[PDB]
This record gives sequence, structure tokens and C-alpha cells, in this order.
Amino acid sequence: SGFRKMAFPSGKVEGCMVQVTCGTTTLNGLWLDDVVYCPRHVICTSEDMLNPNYEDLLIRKSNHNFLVQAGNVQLRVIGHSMQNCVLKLKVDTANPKTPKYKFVRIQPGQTFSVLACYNGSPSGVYQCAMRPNFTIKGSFLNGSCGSVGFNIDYDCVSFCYMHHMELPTGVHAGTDLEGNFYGPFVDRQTAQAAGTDTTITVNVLAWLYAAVINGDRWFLNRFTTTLNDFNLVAMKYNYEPLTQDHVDILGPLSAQTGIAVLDMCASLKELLQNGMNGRTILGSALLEDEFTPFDVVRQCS
Amino acid sequence: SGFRKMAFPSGKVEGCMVQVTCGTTTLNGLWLDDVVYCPRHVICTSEDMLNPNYEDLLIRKSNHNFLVQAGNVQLRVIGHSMQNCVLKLKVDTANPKTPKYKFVRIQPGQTFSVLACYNGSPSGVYQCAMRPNFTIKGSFLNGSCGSVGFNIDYDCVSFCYMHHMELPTGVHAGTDLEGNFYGPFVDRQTAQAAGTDTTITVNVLAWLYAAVINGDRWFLNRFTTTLNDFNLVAMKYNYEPLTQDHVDILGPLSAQTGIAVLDMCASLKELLQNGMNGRTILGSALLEDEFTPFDVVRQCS
Ligand SMILES: Cn1ccc(C(=O)NC[C@@H]2CCCO2)n1
Ligand SMILES: Cn1ccc(C(=O)NC[C@@H]2CCCO2)n1
Repeated sequence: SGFRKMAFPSGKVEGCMVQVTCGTTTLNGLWLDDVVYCPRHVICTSEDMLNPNYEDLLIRKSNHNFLVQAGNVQLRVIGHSMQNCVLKLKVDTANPKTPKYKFVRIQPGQTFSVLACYNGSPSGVYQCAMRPNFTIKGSFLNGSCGSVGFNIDYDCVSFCYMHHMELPTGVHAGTDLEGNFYGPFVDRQTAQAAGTDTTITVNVLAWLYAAVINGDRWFLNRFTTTLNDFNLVAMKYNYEPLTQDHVDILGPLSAQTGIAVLDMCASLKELLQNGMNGRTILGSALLEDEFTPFDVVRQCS
Repeated sequence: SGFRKMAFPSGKVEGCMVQVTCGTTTLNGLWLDDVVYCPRHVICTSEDMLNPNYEDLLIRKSNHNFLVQAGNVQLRVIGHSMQNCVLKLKVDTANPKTPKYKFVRIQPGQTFSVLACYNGSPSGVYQCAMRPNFTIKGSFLNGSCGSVGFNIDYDCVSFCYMHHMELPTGVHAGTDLEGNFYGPFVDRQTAQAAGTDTTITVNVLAWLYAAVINGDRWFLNRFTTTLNDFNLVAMKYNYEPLTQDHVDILGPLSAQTGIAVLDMCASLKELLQNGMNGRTILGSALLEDEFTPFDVVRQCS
């Protein structure tokens, strides 16, 4: 029993983290096979970051200007290319610790683990969600760029995020491992406001199922609702619309608990309308939305 | 910026996890040098667990009855002993992945990372605190016993917890790596009620400092208090008494923010007395107490 915000064990990713220095900028790189992936803004001075022309900045850079250090050993850079907002540094040595891996682009509401790193050194691991506004609410200090987000499926690491920047509101933006930003964000120190941080409804319902499985049942009520009725309430409370796809994904949790998805929606509706009245659910005084239905099944199984 | 519940990177501990089977019971073991540490209740049938005599049960066990598997490779058990509530299985092979390590017995209010494992396989990592009632609020299913709690200091793993059991209230009890339970708990399936789960006041204040550092300041007020006045309020709200030792430990956070510890106590006093009024602090609607002053400095530095 018990339900915790749980990250994937980070060992397979720790084995991939390196330090990348270009001129005076140091950040983190991901070393898979004989390629090191890092944010292209490694080539920028903080001055450059105001209006960088990355193609023009990169012309002034040679392989030997990219210093790549794996622990206390230097890697030899034999090639470099820019793909979207990441640099790919070809090194002469395949990472011997390369895990089975994929690059995936996640959808908003999907959760992943972050391995926060500084100077190529793993410093902590926490669980994130891609927010509906394509930001993440991370914990990143200067030097953390190039830290990565990932899921693990048995022995296969799916990398989904590389950290690039902090918005003035202190939320985080980054890319997939093809270097495409999540959302509208750019690797430029400019006005970039995030949109509405809506609640990931399907995740909240997953977590209410987790609560029932773990003995927290006070919020279960005598009501049901419909998707359309529930969605009127969701809209009013800046919750994501619930779709039949979401209902289908919650089917196994519905089955396990014997609570129909629409009955749980009606519980969630009353919680939105009435609040918690000073009560808690799985040790939270707010409705948690950074567990996916898959996360709840995983943790509960 | 941003403040997350962060675990230590788990790689160094993943390298130590093994499967231990005795008869029909499988749980996890910790392999350091040529010793495998595991809960002694590995030798119990679920029937045994009602009133086990461990010395008598252990007489019926030989080295060859302890099956120790590290990945898909069997370790040869050449000795076994019971130390308090753990078994030490001597194997013929030193764990080649043994990190620098210590065994530490933590105090209530101290935080640590748990690597939840099943069949010797790391399944997730989360951050815990030793509660003032010597329980932890974990996430452990059947098969998770022998999962461990740890802190990391650069390259040295301090192991502080091994998981042994779940109380009927769904909170968790375990030992240090010398096999001494935290608190009054025993490895017997009997009536074991936890005492008052009081709030770790010094941790709450640490986290309020973290909030200020990260731009969440709405709860700062015009008041101060004294340790004695604050402690009258703490007692009323089932908070741990704050000592001058706690004030001294918060000194660096006080210095960094320029908020006197007793001023932050007066903020905390108003939050206890007034509640959050539907507001949040670092994304929480309750006062978080599973960050130590050391955790806040670490994450903020
Ligand atoms: C997102 N994430 C990573 C790990 C977990 C998790 O819940 N692990 C525990 C489960 C219990 C049984 C096997 O692993 N969730
Ligand atoms: C308990 N714990 C484990 C890890 C952390 C943590 O906050 N790591 C991030 C820091 C930022 C700078 C270097 O590591 N806390």
C-alpha cells in the first residue's frame, strides 16, 4: 500500500550523462552510441541568447571547440551537426553504458522522470508531466541545461525531453531528442509567456482510482454524470476536456475498483464544486494530475 | 528555479540489488562486498509471521536454502548469520558494483530516497522522511521487502533503511542495515499501532525558505514570535517542538533570504492559525515537511 510520486530508477541514464563545454558555457550532454546530444545554446554567450543566429554562431565552431568529458576522461569530437535546437557531437568512442533506447515525443499530460545534472554529474531525480501548455514544472538551476526526461519500459529508455530554458515565470521549456521544442518556445532570451496551465483531468481520475485502491475513499459519492455534463464543469475549472479515449484508458482501473469512470467523474465534479473541506487524498490537499492511468497501474501492480 | 521532491540518483544502489528466495518467499537483498543483507522474515511462511521464533526457524536453514540471484546469475552462499532483524548472507563473490558506502541510523525528520524493488529489480525511486512516530509513508507492494533507503554524499551511499513491513494503517516500518527497527515495531504480524504522526516543524520552515527563494512569498507577514510562543502553537497543531538546534540549522537559509528564523516561525504560526485560504505554496495546499534544511540548500545550490 501507499502511493508516492515515483521516478524511474535513473542508473541507465546516469551512465549517459556527460559535460559539454563550448567557450565559457558548460552544460550537460547525453552520450548514446557515438553521439553526444546537447542544447545548441551551448554555443551562446548570455549576450548571444538575446537574439542568437545559431547557423552563424556555429560557423565559428570546430569539433575541437566542443569539450566533452565523461567522468574525468575527455571524449574526442570527430563531427558536429545541428538538428533543430540540439547539437549532435560525433565522438570516436561508443558509450559502453549505452542502454537500449528510443527517442519519443510525448503528448501533454504524459509524465516522465527527470535526471537533474550539473557539469555532467547526476544530482537528483524527480517525476514531471508535460503540462497542457507544453511547459514542465521542473527544478533546474544554471548548469542544468541538457538534463533529460525519460520513461523506462523494462530495459528500454525512451528519452522524451532535454532541458533548454526557464521562462520568466520560473516554469521550464525544452525539446525532444530531435531538438524540437515542446510548444511554441524558442531558445532565445525573449518574452515567452506560457498559456493556461489546465489540469490533466484523466490524470486526476487515475489518481482518484489510486486513492480508492489505497483506502482513501471519503470523496466517493452517490452520484454519476455524463461526459458532456462533466465537461461543462471541467471547462469552468480549467480542467482538460475528458474524451471517450480517456474513459477507455481508465477502463482497467474502473474494472479493478468496480467504480464506473462516470461515477468517478461525478466524485471529481463534487470535489471541484465543494473543495476538499480541509481533508486530504493520498496526503495531498489538492487534486494531483501528474500520475497517468499507466503510472497508477504500474505503481499499484 | 522550481522546487521538486527530489530523490538521489539511484544507479549506485541499483547495482547492489539482488533477489533472495528462502523456500517459497522471495524478496530483495542488498549486495555490498561479499555480504547480502535482507529481512530475516525471508525465512517465514505467512503462517510463521503470526508468532515467529527466528532463532528456531533459522536452525532449519542451510546456506544452500538461501537462493541469491544478481540479474540472471546465481551467487554462491558460503555463510549466513542473523544480526537483529536482518540476515547477512556471505557469498563467494564481492559485488563488483559495490559503491563507497556506510550504514547510518537516521533520526526522525531525516529524509532519504527509497529504491522500490521486486525480485531484485529496481522499479522506482521516491523521497521519504523518517516520521516522528518512526514509520515512513512509502509505496511498497508484496515482494518489496528488502528495498532500501539511502542518502548519497558525492560518491558515498549512506544506507539508512531496509523495508520490512506494512502496518494495518498502510504505513511502513523497517530497520537500519544493522537490523534494528526504527521505533517500537517488530517483524511479527500482530497489533502494532503507530503513535501521533506529528509534523516535522524544522522541515516545514526549510520548505518555506525554499518557497521564498523560488518566488512564492504571499505568506510572509509583518510578525515575529519567540521559540516559546511558537512552540505553544506547534503543540496545539501536533507540530514537533522547535529547538535552538533547529534555529541554528536554518541559519544559512535565514542568511540567504534575510528572513530571521523567528520571523519565518511567525509566518508559519499564521498559516497554522489561518490556513492557506485556498492558496498554494510551491504547488502544495498543505505545509510540506519532507524536505530537511540540508535538502533545501542542496536543491537550491
Ligand atoms: C512513473 N513511475 C516510475 C516508476 C513507477 C512505479 O510506480 N514503480 C513501482 C512499481 C510497483 C510494482 C513494480 O513497480 N512509476
Ligand atoms: C534529497 N535530494 C536528493 C537530491 C536533491 C537535489 O535537490 N538535487 C539538485 C541539486 C541542485 C544542484 C545540485 O543538486 N535532493
